[PDB]
Amino acid sequence: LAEHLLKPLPADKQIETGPFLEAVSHLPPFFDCLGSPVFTPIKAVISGNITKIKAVYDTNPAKFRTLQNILEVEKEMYGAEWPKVGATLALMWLKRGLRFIQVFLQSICDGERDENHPNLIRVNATKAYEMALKKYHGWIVQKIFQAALYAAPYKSDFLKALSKGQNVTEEECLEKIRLFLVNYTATIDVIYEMYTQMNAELNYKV
Amino acid sequence: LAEHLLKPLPADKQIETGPFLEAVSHLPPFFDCLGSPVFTPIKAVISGNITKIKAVYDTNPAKFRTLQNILEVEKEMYGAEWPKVGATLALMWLKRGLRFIQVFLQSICDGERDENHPNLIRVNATKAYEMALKKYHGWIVQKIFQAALYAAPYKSDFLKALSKGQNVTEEECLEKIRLFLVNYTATIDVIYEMYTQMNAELNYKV
Ligand SMILES: CCCCCCCCCCCCC/C=C/[C@@H](O)[C@H](CO[C@@H]1O[C@H](COS(=O)(=O)O)[C@H](O)[C@H](OS(=O)(=O)O)[C@H]1O)NC(=O)CCCCCCCCCCC
Ligand SMILES: CCCCCCCCCCCCC/C=C/[C@@H](O)[C@H](CO[C@@H]1O[C@H](COS(=O)(=O)O)[C@H](O)[C@H](OS(=O)(=O)O)[C@H]1O)NC(=O)CCCCCCCCCCC
Repeated sequence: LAEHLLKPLPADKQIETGPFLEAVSHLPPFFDCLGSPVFTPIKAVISGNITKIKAVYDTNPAKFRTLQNILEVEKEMYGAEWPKVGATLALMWLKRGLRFIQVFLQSICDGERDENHPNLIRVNATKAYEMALKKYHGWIVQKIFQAALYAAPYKSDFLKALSKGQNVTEEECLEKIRLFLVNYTATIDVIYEMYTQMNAELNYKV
Repeated sequence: LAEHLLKPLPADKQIETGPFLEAVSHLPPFFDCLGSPVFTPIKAVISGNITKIKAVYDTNPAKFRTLQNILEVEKEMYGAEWPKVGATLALMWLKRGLRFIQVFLQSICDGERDENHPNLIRVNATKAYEMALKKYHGWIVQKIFQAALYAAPYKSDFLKALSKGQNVTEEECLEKIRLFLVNYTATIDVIYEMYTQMNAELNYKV
């Protein structure tokens, strides 16, 4: 988050793949900021999506210059297999990870907390799950997630972690997150919109 | 499993890194044979270890010809950071994955089953966990694992999956697993032994 930020969207509202991936590839360290091995495989899972995208991009950076480029090339290339293939499926899942991240931090900067347990971040994690991922998952993965929330940190530890290196007050640092959240939220919206427009979203549970 | 098998160990009992990685890189598809998204991030997690190993090997295949080569080069290179770095830490975790796999299939070929639920494989998965991974994990990851067992298949489905492509009777196919299990078990033993000998094992919980 914080330091290497995604720049804002333009007229055409196209997101360049190169810059996008350079950007998002900083976000899995962050799972280290949850501060537990419980969360290792999740990060792996997102490195995964990203790699799969970078794989396609690199086969021909011009041909796949923008994120739409990918979706539209793959639609042609693969049959009715699409969108359930390729980078389109990777970005499809990744955008949901980014969105979770997005809702989560939003929730934390906004001061949504549980009155009882106010330095836990389970409420902030659950709201995230519910907006970003729940509908695509069966009960088991939800049970798991709830159980993972016990390995989540207290809020204040989480933020030291996010800011680790920088020597700012917690208050100062939340402020850095809000600014991050501006073009992050913007960008996720643009991808979500695209997926709806190109008709690449899958609405059913894995 | 089955088709691309690791060849047996020699006099020196050294395991060549190239052949080893070519071998093991077939094993994550297998998690697809559990037949659920619950298990996706695990496979990612093992692709991970493997990648990290292949990364080092490729920087100089001769210098890291054998698996011991790696452990011993890294010991010198890194400080008292070692063995908690590098490929040594990757192979350290990977060998535990391979061992889980190893105990699991053993257990299934041997006909260890729960008398009540005899076509479930939870008992076979739990024995595995307990021998291979439990001691290195805290209660949460165990809860999770138990909960993942509900997304595990019935035994007979699992085996169709493992053999998918081949058109053999279940009985015939278990027989293919037993033979696989010969040099697989042998090889994991040789790595476990090495790690003890070079003093690279970490016995405490992540
Ligand atoms: C012994 C140790 C433990 C034992 C086993 C327990 C393992 C449980 C693991 C946790 C629960 C699973 C959660 C993840 C489920 C994933 O299946 C989903 C969907 O992931 C996609 O699956 C897809 C399946 O494909 S399809 O069938 O063709 O549609 C794809 O293969 C896709 O791969 S790709 O090639 O496109 O690149 C892949 O990302 N993963 C996610 O939902 C990612 C969510 C991001 C995590 C957000 C952060 C969570 C933080 C939690 C805080 C409490
Ligand atoms: C919303 C979706 C879900 C939300 C979040 C829930 C996520 C729960 C995920 C399942 C539970 C976690 C199980 C895995 C825990 C891992 O931490 C452990 C240890 O993994 C190692 O961690 C290490 C931590 O490093 S250390 O702190 O410096 O020591 C390393 O980073 C290492 O990376 S490497 O660079 O060396 O390559 C890494 O493999 N993973 C394992 O134990 C792997 C086990 C293999 C799985 C075997 C198959 C299970 C099948 C289950 C069937 C029921």
